[PDB]
Amino acid sequence: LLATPMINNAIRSFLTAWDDIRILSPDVSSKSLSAYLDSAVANGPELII
Amino acid sequence: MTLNTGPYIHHHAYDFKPGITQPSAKSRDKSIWMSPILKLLCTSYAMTVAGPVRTSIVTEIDGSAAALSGNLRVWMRD
Repeated sequence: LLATPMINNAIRSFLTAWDDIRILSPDVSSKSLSAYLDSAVANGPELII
Repeated sequence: MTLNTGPYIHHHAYDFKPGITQPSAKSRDKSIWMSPILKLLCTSYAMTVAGPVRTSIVTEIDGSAAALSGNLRVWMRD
């Protein structure tokens, strides 16, 4: 972490600003990926009567 | 004032001894006016302790030296 402070300070601005990519990064809804899939099931027609 | 502190400040009493000091405390381009201040903070500590006078090195500055050289120029506008 050696840089003139003005330069080192500049890195923090860039580094954190891309930390808000990680607050909404890969979605933890891997179980609810099926709940994304479950939203399309109920508009299935009843073929079998 | 009755002492030969002339050669002591500019030979010994380093502002940057490149192995003991930290690279964080490297007054880069601003060293022409920065070094005098840092050499007199060293010899102020070197004459205050009650032994023989010794080589006084700036080990490190809390915050970098260009983050303190800018801090003095805020004060130097008063």
